Amino acid sequence: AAPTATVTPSSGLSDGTVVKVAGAGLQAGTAYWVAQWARVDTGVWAYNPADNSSVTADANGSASTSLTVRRSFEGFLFDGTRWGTVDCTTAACQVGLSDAAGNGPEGVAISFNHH
Ligand SMILES: C[C@]12CC[C@H]3[C@@H](CCC4=CC(=O)CC[C@@]43C)[C@@H]1CC[C@@H]2OC(=O)CCC(=O)O
Ligand SMILES: C[C@]12CC[C@H]3[C@@H](CCC4=CC(=O)CC[C@@]43C)[C@@H]1CC[C@@H]2OC(=O)CCC(=O)O
Repeated sequence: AAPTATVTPSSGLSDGTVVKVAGAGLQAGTAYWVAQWARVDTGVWAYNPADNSSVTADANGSASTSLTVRRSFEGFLFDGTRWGTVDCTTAACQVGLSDAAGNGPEGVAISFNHH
């Protein structure tokens, strides 16, 4: 089972929508942070610590939890440095699982309601 992550719903989201985040093929017994990310610049991503969460992969490398997404949020860099406001209406945002060393499967892109 290859490392993968699934997020649903992933489209038609609103600020406050709760999504299901699931991971498979992960490190058995490893704790994974669940967070919303955004590419704030080429090769630069910021996340939303204000609504982050954590989940530990089971003996089978599977995990699943919930996450509240935000249309816009105060983004922080990987090292905790404050970046600034991020608007997922335009910015490319995703939800991802990452362990303490920054490893984990590819994040899943998300989009918000346009109405
Ligand atoms: C940034 C990091 C991976 C992403 C982590 C971060 C700790 C805090 C954190 C909380 C979240 O909600 C998402 C993941 C994340 C933002 C980790 C601390 C070290 C780890 O990265 C590395 O081990 C390698 C660092 C590097 O390559 O310089
Ligand atoms: C931010 C990050 C690189 C970009 C990652 C992010 C985890 C979530 C994520 C999922 C993707 O599929 C796209 C990249 C990305 C958004 C990582 C968590 C730690 C890692 O970073 C660093 O270790 C050092 C900074 C860097 O690599 O530029």
